Amino acid sequence: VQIINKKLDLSNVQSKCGSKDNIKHVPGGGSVQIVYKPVDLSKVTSKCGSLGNI
Amino acid sequence: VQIINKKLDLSNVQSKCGSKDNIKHVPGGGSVQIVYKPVDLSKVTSKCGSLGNI
Amino acid sequence: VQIINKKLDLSNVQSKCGSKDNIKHVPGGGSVQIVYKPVDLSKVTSKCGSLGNI
Repeated sequence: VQIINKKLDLSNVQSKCGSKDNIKHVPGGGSVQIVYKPVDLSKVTSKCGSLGNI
Repeated sequence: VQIINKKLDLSNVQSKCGSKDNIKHVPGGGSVQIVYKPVDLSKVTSKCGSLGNI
Repeated sequence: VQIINKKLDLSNVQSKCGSKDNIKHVPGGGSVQIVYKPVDLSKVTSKCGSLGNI
């Protein structure tokens, strides 16, 4: 009758960033959301010799 | 009767960014969402020797 | 009577970005969504020697 997970995670990420969504998840009736002139200018640089497992 | 997951994750990502969606998931009746002149100018550079497993 | 998943993930991605969808999932009746002059000018550079498994 069990639920069994047994999860093993050895995954690798060098550089990780979340989302940059503008307007997101609005249940609010009659509400107003404005995002005015948003800009993403970010620089991400990742340099690696070996990235992995085993 | 079991539910058995047994997940093994050795996955690799060098650079990871989330989504950049403008307007997303609006259940709100009569609501207003404006994203006005959104811009993505971002730069992603990824350099690797070996990326992998085994 | 079981459910069994048994997933093994060895996947590799060098550079990963999510979606950039403009308007997405609107159950809200009578609502207004405007994305006005959206722009993507972003740059992705990926360089690898060896990418794989085994």
